[PDB]
Parts: sequence; structure tokens; C-alpha cells
Amino acid sequence: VYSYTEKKRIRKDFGKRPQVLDVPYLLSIQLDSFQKFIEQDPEGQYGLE
Amino acid sequence: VTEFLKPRLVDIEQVSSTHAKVTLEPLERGFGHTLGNALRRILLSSMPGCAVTEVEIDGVLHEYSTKEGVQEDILEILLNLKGLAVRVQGKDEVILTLNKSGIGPVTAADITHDGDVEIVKPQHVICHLTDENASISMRIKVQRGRGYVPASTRIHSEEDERPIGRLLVDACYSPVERIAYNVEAARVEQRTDLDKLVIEMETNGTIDPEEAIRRAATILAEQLEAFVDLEVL
Amino acid sequence: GSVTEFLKPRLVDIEQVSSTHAKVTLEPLERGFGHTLGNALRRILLSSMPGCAVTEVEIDGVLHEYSTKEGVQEDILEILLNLKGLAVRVQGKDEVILTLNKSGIGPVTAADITHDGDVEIVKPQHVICHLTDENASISMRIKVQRGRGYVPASTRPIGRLLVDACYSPVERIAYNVEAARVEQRTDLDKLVIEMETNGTIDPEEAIRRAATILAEQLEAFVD
Amino acid sequence: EIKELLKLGDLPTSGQIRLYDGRTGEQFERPVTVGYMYMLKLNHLVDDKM
Amino acid sequence: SVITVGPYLRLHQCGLPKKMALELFKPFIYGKLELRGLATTIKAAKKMVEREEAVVWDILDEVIREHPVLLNRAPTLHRLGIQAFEPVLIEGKAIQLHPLVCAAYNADFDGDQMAVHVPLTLEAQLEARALMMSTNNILSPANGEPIIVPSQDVVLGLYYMTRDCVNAKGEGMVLTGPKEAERLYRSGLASLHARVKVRIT
Amino acid sequence: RDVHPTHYGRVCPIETPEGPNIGLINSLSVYAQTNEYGFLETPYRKVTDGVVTDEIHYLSAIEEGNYVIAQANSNLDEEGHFVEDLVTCRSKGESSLFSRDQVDYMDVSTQQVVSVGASLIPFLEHDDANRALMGANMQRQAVPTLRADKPLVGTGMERAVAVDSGVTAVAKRGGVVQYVDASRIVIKVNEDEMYPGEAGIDIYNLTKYTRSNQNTCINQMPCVSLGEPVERGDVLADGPSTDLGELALGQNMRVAFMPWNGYNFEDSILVSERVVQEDRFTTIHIQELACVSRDTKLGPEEITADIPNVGEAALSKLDESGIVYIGAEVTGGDILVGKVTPKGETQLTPEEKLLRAIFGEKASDVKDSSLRVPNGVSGTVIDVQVFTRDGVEKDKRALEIEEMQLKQAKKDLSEELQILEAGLFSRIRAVLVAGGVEAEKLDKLPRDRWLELGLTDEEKQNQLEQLAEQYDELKHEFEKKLEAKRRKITQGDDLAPGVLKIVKVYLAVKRRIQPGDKMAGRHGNKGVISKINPIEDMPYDENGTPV
Amino acid sequence: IETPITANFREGLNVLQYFISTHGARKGLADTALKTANSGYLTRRLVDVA
Amino acid sequence: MLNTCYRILGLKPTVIFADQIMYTGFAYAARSGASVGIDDMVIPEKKHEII
Ligand SMILES: [Mg+2]
Repeated sequence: VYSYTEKKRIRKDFGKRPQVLDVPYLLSIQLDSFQKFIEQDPEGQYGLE
Repeated sequence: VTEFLKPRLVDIEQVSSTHAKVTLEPLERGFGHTLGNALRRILLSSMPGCAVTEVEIDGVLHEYSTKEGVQEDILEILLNLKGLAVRVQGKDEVILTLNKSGIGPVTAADITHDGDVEIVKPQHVICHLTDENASISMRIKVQRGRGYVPASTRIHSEEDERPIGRLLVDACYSPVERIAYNVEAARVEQRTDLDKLVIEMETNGTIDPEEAIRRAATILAEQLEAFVDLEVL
Repeated sequence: GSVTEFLKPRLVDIEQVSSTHAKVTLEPLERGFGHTLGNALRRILLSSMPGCAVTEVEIDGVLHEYSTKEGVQEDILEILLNLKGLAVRVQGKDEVILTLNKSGIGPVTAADITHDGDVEIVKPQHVICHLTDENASISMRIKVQRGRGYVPASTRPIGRLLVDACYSPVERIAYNVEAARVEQRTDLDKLVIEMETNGTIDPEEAIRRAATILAEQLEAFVD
Repeated sequence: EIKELLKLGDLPTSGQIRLYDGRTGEQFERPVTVGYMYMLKLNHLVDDKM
Repeated sequence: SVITVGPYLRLHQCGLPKKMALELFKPFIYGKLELRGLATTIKAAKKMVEREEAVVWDILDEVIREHPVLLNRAPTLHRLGIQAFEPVLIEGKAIQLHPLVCAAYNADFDGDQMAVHVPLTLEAQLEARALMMSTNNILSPANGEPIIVPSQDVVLGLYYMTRDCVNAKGEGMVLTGPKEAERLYRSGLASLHARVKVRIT
Repeated sequence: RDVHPTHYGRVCPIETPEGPNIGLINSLSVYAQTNEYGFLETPYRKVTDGVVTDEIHYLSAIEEGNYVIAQANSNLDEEGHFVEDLVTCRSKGESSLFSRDQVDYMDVSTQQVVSVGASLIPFLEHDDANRALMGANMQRQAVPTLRADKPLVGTGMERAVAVDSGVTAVAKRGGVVQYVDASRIVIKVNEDEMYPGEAGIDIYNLTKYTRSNQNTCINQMPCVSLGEPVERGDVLADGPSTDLGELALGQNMRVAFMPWNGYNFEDSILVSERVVQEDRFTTIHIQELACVSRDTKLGPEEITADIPNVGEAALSKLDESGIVYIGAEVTGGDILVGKVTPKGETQLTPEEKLLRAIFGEKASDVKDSSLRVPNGVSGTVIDVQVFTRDGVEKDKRALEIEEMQLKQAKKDLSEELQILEAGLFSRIRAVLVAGGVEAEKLDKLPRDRWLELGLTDEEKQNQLEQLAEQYDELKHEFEKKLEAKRRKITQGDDLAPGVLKIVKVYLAVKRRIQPGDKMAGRHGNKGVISKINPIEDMPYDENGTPV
Repeated sequence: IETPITANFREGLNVLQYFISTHGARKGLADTALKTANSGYLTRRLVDVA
Repeated sequence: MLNTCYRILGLKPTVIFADQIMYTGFAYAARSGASVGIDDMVIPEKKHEII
């Protein structure tokens, strides 16, 4: 099934290997590091505390 | 035996509104390609077209702005307006006014009907109005030229373009898009080795096919006549 | 300006190398028109342009396609190669035939052919072959033929022998498009026609007939 | 799969068609490979370099 | 600037844009516009070439005519990395440059940039013509091998021309010169590879 | 500098900038996560007894060094078992060919070695590694063109890279599009995805024609139309170099491989003129020019349009307040901002004394330091931002711009309050069609009492009052945030010490393509284009189409 | 490496054969990176000795 | 050949020769149409047997 953005122009795919994992959200490194940094960490583990 | 058979054109299969297919029947040997590539280069090079040049939208300073109540940016409206094929019928330059209010698309049929300006396809969308009390007004300046004339070489002496609210579009006064000649055998009775050049042009709608071939052969023969009287040095 | 005025040639300046090798550089052409003029003229002159040359030659002794005549150091193949470049100019007679009966000592040139009033062998010093210093004979019924282009012998019974035919008087045409320049208009062509013929006609008249053919093909479409 | 795609359209399976010349109209010998490469444009623009 | 090919050049020539060549040859154009009477001072001769009149483009074609310029690539290794060329004016922004000399410069047209230079003084315009001109440097200084060898496209074209197949058109016909060979091939009557008895001289 | 047998799945081996730092500026692989401690771990799906169970375990480097990991190109027989009886794999750095029961893990996907940049080259595995490296390094310098097209040969990671950057506008709660302008999108939220407090109308304001760091045109145009249902995560507005939420860095062109008359000799590239007629590569560049007005010890540099020793030909384009008009087509050398600067002790040489006595001209105590356009750039002035230190008097231009910005912000808050009121009374009407339904009586009394209408003893009666106190909260919020925005606009600025007003003028150049410009494919097939060939000279196939 | 890479560039490479034949490229590119830095200094010395 | 011309004839009819070589080699690779397609890499049939 397809979303309504994919019923516009569905790109023909030659992938033969059945995929298992999605591509993860590509900006996890920078966002997760700065979320560890500025955070009220209740124990003294991460960032400012 | 040695004189020649001269080509005369035969039926013009107007197979679509834009398409065409002309045929030049009793051609001699080897002049098929000689006239075919000549006419392809001439037709594709230099024909009189009637593209647009200046659009003066009502409340618009520059093309890099948007307009409120319309869906395309102004630059996309200009890129839609460049491809507006229009055949001016009486004069050289002309000014077309477009006024449209309320939701819906704006095809080129909403351009104010002049007598001597015939929009060839009224389906050609221009901009998409997207609101109820939203309107547009522009003076499309259409003039007749030849060959690709960009806006950079257009501004020579500024031409008194003191209104800043007038946008300048690049011009493409050239009705043709593809020519593809094709030689074959000409089945006249008392002759074997003749050709029959089948030119299959694809205009945008402004130019007539017979007038395209007529201007092409005319401009070739008029470039030619520095030779038929040689005038040695 | 309008849409019907065009940059026309103004300075054709035909400088020639002394008999038959012009170089007609002409300019300014509109951008791209140099190539269409040059290619149209090149294919018209090279392919189909009327004139006369030699098609078949029978020898008195040799009936074979490639064999030995006695007294000549040149083979019959070499004699036909020399006969292909025989620049014949014919008047209103369409198909005339010639004879070359000469027994002698040295070379046989084009001066010792028979003479008709309508036949102009424009290079009398055109040697054909060389006889030995003997009573060796050579006599051929060489036939010229008025034609329109180049007809090789592969396209075409006594046994006569068949020459290649090159009726068109050109031998080498080569246009060359280079950039001209008007004081404001940037990109213009400058067609440099280079043309050498076989001397039966000057390169002025060759270019004039190439113009006349191309213009008279367009008589049905121009105004 | 590319050959079957080229046979789904009317194209020749080699991907190689007979280009003709521009200025003469004599056909090119040895027919050439035409297709649709996705070309880019980099910002080593000559007006920023000159 | 950036460089391009322009393979119509003769090998002592190079393409110079009308904007670099107007800039470099500035004091020569002042010295000529004073000479023609078109500007009696330098404060007028400056504002003439400032707005780039129609007559400052005819002066430039004079002051450029036999004045060599000095093209040079950035990793200058050997003495063939600086050569001289009589420039030819281009409506462009790039430096057109003969294909046979990119072997010497080790220049590719993938965005490699070359710098230009003006020999001002009268000795230097002769130094660049007698010693650094491109038609003078045809052998490498490192060894007697030639340096202006045909590189990659011309040689493939020359390979394709100088071949024979076993059965092409016109195989076996005899030919009365290297010019009937051109007339046969341009009329499409024989292929470019056909074993043919010609007469050469 | 070297690649390692541990880089596989963590660091891309073909994305590093060549030059002095090769392999010091490595790029992270696609699926490559990061540990608790920080060593790069990568997912692997565990082979059980004989089948590839999808328990995707992230394995770090030292833990990778023990097991026997299969390859992504190991055929599976639709149950999980490997097709062969011995399947290639890699144990400890070195590969092998182990028995199919011996293995311990299988790779996740074929992409997990390469980065996100090099996951966009179609037929990567056919290229050499050097040209793949140059393709990956050159694909991130592509200028976003006038109208970006598509990859006709894509990789599927187009959409994930386009969505997962911040360049487009993706919908947050799916719903029906209510109104799309050229710069804003108003989504009306679907019912179940709407939180019951607010009356959800998401307003996405796009970014229009602002500059990048590299002076390109970062610009967002809407892709959806009015009345179109979109879902969550759906892309509404293409960013720069995007098309329908796919990455479109360049434009795909009909190409041919043949040597054409030497004009494409080493890496040079012919381009037909019909390319530049179609404006396929006409990128827009937006530069920013600035003009500070310091406080020199001779006195303040003023800003006015009375500049000495310049004629009317340049002063036509400025207004009376010394700044240029928005929309003015400026070019090389024209005055943008006329800045007079004071000076003293002139002591003129007698040639200029004689000159000013010949023409009757006065000496000028103010020198001219006007911000003029640099030489060569000819753009269109699209924006003037006037800053002022507090206490300095704004001129007519800055007062005009502050009036315009205040009217825009007041209209913005009125638009949010009014269209939020439209959605508010739409949900109030949706409350008012159940349990005390007044099909015309609700339409009889006006919207003063729609959120105070009598219903049954349900949650909807104190949901009319909930949307009522929502609307009265908005009623005070509009005025308070209006005064906030008004005092935030009309306040002074925090400039440097000594500078009075800073005038930024944003040119916008629409650069064409020309001989000299560098183009490239996706595979290291770069080359500066070399001739804008016309349409006739470019070769044509037997149907008419010039390549 | 014992087990060689046995696919041409027409047939394409798998993941492992492409990973194996990438040390050979990152070794060659770093070679030309450091090679120019040495060869500049060599001819710098050679000019001043002569 | 462009060295024996330099040795036999001299400098000037070698500098005029290298331009004509380039002008001919470009013009006859233009008409050559010499492309490269994917069928031009003939993978050998005994490759599978050898492997
Ligand atoms: Mg390079």
C-alpha cells in the first residue's frame, strides 16, 4: 500500500534483496548528543549535571 | 538527361495542430539530403516567432518575490509565460492584458481577446489562483523576433525601463521544435532514380508549415545570390 | 530590427593559385549559415555537377581486363589510371569517340590524339604511357561520355575495357568555416571555400554553376 | 532487466542508435550510445574564477 | 581563469576573453587612445575604457595583435609549464587553449586553472617570441622525445582512419591520386577502410 | 589514512575528501549507530540454528571480531535458511567460505557499508573505487537549479535523504489541505489525529528566497494543492534541489558518447543551445552587501543621498533616504547606499584648485564612501534590512520598513487568531451537532454564543466552554503577543560599539551557464563545458531530436 | 588476499569484493597525496644545489 | 612520424604538420561516431569454466 504522496509518482524499484531494517533517522548523532548535553539528568551521568 | 527535375512541393499532411508533414515530390538524385539538411538547419535556425518579453504584474516589484493569493511564485509564472505560444497577426509588438479573480487555474484563455492576437492553445495553464478574493493583472508584452534573445543582451540602453515593476523574460522566438527529413523513392513513371524528401516538422502552432518551408527556401536563396552574380573581389 | 533582413556576404575575395586552385573566403554569414552553404555547395559540386569524361576504352591488342601490351612499361591498368584524368572538354555533341593510333619511340601524350572540332583536350602535355624505342604500336578507341557526376566502373562484351568515370570537373572541394566578427555582432561564420578543378573550367565558373543549380532547385518555393 | 525494459519500449536492446551528423546530415558510421545521464552542475562557476 | 579546448587554434595561439584582455592591456589602451586623439588626457581615456565604448574594442584588437601573453599552470614543474601564445580574442570567460599543448602543461579540462601574464617591455615581447613561444618548444628538455604528441582523441581518429577491413565498399578499385580518395569517400562511394591501389608521389 | 577490516558497516570506505586529509575526514555509514560508550556499532540480524531471524542486534567493533557474519548477497529460501549449503562470510577480518550452519549473523542490507552520500550513485559496484570516491565528493557540491527535476535513474535513498534533512516541510498531523499560497500552507487536521484541546489547523510558513551560506537561493515551494488529503510524514513543500520529496541535485539530459570535432577533447563537454533556452541549469545566487555607518572621530558618517562628485545617473536609483529601491535592477558600479563621510584639512593641490575654479565647483568637506555594487555582479535588489542603534533617529526608509514589518506581524497574529477562530467555531459546530442539536438556531445566534450554547449534560457542554475559554485565552494572547512583537520590532538594536546603522542590501543574481562552467555526472565524469553548440550542429537521431 | 575478486566491472561487484578492492584505492590516493609533498621538496633541493 | 618530419624537414613544416594532424584526427573521429556501449565488453565464455 502507498501513501498519498506515493500515489503521485511511484518510483519503480529493482531491489531484489528483501529489506528488513528501515534506514534510521540520519541525524541521530548530533541531536542525541546535544539532547544528552542540555538535559536535567537526575543522576550525575550526562552533560551539565 | 542533364537538365534536371525541379522539386515542387506536394501535399501538406497537417497531422496534428502542432505536427506537420510536408513532401517535395520530384527530387533529383542526391539533392534529397542536400536540400534536407539545408532545410533542417535553416528551419531550426531562424524563423519568425512571436514570443513574449515583458510582463508587468500589478503589485509585483521583482520576480524573486511571491504574490499573496497565488500558488506559484512569480518566477514560476514567468517560466509558464515563456512557453506561451502566441501568433500575432497584424503588427510587430503587442501588449496582452490578463485579468482574473477567484479560485481555479488560470489558463491562457483568460487573456483578453484581441483581434490580431490568436492564442493557439487555450489549455496552457499560467498560474493557479488559490483564494476567493484574490486577483491578478499583468500586461504581457509580445513582440516578433528571431532566435534566442536572452534578457541580458536585451538591455542595451535600459530602453527607459524606469518602472521597476516590469519584469523581463528571456525570449525564444522560434516556433519549430524538431525537423526530421526523410528521403525515399519517387514513383514517377519514366524514371527510376528519383527522391522525394519528406520533411516532418513539429512547430508550436504559430507558424504555418508551408510558410515555414517558404521562408526557409527564400532565406536560403537570398543568402545564395552573392554567388550567382559572383562579383569576384 | 525586423525578422527578414540577414547578414549577407559582402567580400567574396577569390584568391587563386595561378590556374585552377581558388580559395573563395567569404564573410560574414549568419551564425550557422556557413555550414549549410559550405555543405550544400560541397555536395552539389562533388556529387552531381555536369561535365564530360572518359568511360570505356578498348585496346587494339589487349582484350583482357589486366594483361600486358608489348612496348609499354606501364600496364593496361596504369594506362587506364592515366586515362581517367584526361580532361576532355566537349561541345554540343553528346557522345563522341576518339582514336589514339601512334607508333613511336618515347611517350605518348594527349597531343597525339585525333582531332575533332568539338573536342578540347585541355592538357596537351598529359602523358598517358610510354612506348619503347621500337616499331611498337598502340591504338585505342577511347570514348568520352557526357555525364553528371562520378560513376565508378563497379556499377556497370567485346572485350572492351571500362574506365571509372568522373564527369564532374571538380577534384577537391573543402569548405572551412571560421569565426568572423562584425563590430557588435559576436558570432558569425566566415566560409572559406577551397576548390581545385581539373582545369576544364575555372573555379569561378564552377562556383557559379554550383550556385545556379542550387538556386534553380528552389525556383518553385521562392517568391 | 535493462534489455527487457528496452524491449518494452521500441528501443534497440544495445542502447545504441544511429546518430546523424549536425552540419552535414551524413549518418555517423558505427552507431553511438545515447541515453539519459543525470548531469549535475557544480559551483566552480567561471565568473567566480575569472 | 578556467580553461577549455577550442581546437580550431593554430598552435601558437590561445583564447583570451574580452574582459581579461581589456583589463590586462589597460595602459596600452590608454597609450593608444591618447595616440588616436580619441582622448587627449588619461582622465578621459580611463572613462572611455570604463564604459567600454565601441571604439575601445578596435583599439584592443590593435594592441593585442602581435603581443604574446604568457599562459602558465599552477604546479609549474618544468620549463614547458610557462609558454607564450599570441592571443586571440574570445567572447567568453575562459581561456581557450590548443589541445596539443595540454600534454606539456599536464593540463586537463576538469576545472584546472591557468594564469596569464603580460610581457610589457620590448625585450620581453621578444623573449617570449624567441624562447618561450609554443612553436619553439616541441622537444622536451629532459630527453630528445617530442612533447606535442597527439594525445587521446586525435590519435583514436587517426587509428580509425588508417585501417582496412576485409570487405568494404570499393575494394579493389584503382585510384589516380590521394584526391580521388577524398572524392570517393566524401561522396560515400567507398569506405574509409578499403584496400585500394592508389598512385602516390 | 588507510582503510581497515573493521570499517565495514561503520565508516564509509569511499567517502573521504582527497587531498591533504585523505581518510581523516571519514563519513559515517548509513545504518552505523553509536554505542553507549561511543565506538561505532552496526546492526546485524541474528542467524539462529539455520534461519535468519530478524532480531536486529547492533554489534560494536570488538564484538564483531568474534563471530562469523554472512553477506547481504546470500540467497534466502523464503523461510530463512540459506539457499546454499556453504555460504560466504567473514570471520575475523579475513573472509572465508564457511558451512551454512557455522555462521552466526547476517548483514542487514546492502547499503550498510557505504555512507548516505555514496548511497545515491546508481550502479555503484560497476564504478572503480576512485571514480566512486570522486562522484561521492562531487555530488555534494551541486547547485540547486531553477527548477529541479528528478533522477530518472535513482537509488531509493533519494526520498529518505530529502525527508530526513530540514530543507522540506513535512506534515506533522495528517489532514485535508485547507489553503495553499505560494508561501504558506494551512492543513486542517483530521479528527482522530487531533488533540481535543486545540482546534487543529497546522500552519506551515515556507521559506522564500533567502540565501544559503554559499549564496544560493534556499527556497521552498509548495507541492500540494488545495483540497488534497495529506497524511502524517507526507511532504508538503519541496525545499531546494528537491522534487516531490525526492532529492534532485541536477537535471537529467539526453546525452551521447562520441568525440565531436575536438570540442570535447580531454574532459570538455559540448552543450546544446536548447539546454540554455530551456533554462535547465540557471541557478540563482543571492549575495548580501552591507554598509556600516560608524562614528568616526571627525564625526558620524551620514547616510543621505546628497553625495558629492556623483551625478544624477547613479542617484536615480536611491530614494531620498540614501538607500536603493527594492526591486531596482542594479549592476556593476551603481550606488546602493550613499554614505557621506566627513574629513578635514584638505589642502588641495593647485591643479584641483584651478579645476574647481574653472568649473566654479566647491570643495567637499564630506568624502564619499558609498556602498556600491562590486564589479561584475549585476543582480536585482530584493531586500533591504536597516538596523539602527537605539537613540539614533530612523529615516524615512527605516520608518517605512518598520511600518511594513509591524503591519506584517499584526496581520500575522490576526491571521493566526482568525483562521484559528475559523477552526475553533468549526469544532464548536461539530460539538453543536450532537445532544442539543440546533441545526439553524446555532446559525441563528452569532458566534458570540456558539461556544455558550445550551446542550445536554455531557462533556460537549463543557467543551463548548472549553473552546470558549480557549478563544478568550486567544483573545488576550493576541493582544499581549501583539504588543510583544511590536516592542520587539520597534526597539533599538544590539550593534557593535561605535556603529550607528547597518544597511544590508540583498542582491539576487540569476546566473546562466556558459563556456567555463564545470559540470559533472554522478560517477566522477566531470568536465568544464566548452561550447554552447546550437541546435542544428548537435547530432540528431533519425527521429529529429538533437542530443 | 587469498580469495581474489573474480568479477569484472561489467558483471558488477558484490559488497565484499567491493570492500576488498578499496584498500587498493585508499592506498593509492594517499600515495599521490604524500608523493607530491615529497617531490616538491626534492626539486627544491635539486634547484638550489645546481 | 612527427619526429622524422622534424628531423628530415625541419621545424616549420613540422609545426604546420602537427596542426594538420590534429585537424584531421578530430574531424575523422567526429565521423567515426566511435562510441562505447555495454556490449563492447565481450566477457569471455571460458571465464566460467576457468573459474
Ligand atoms: Mg585536471
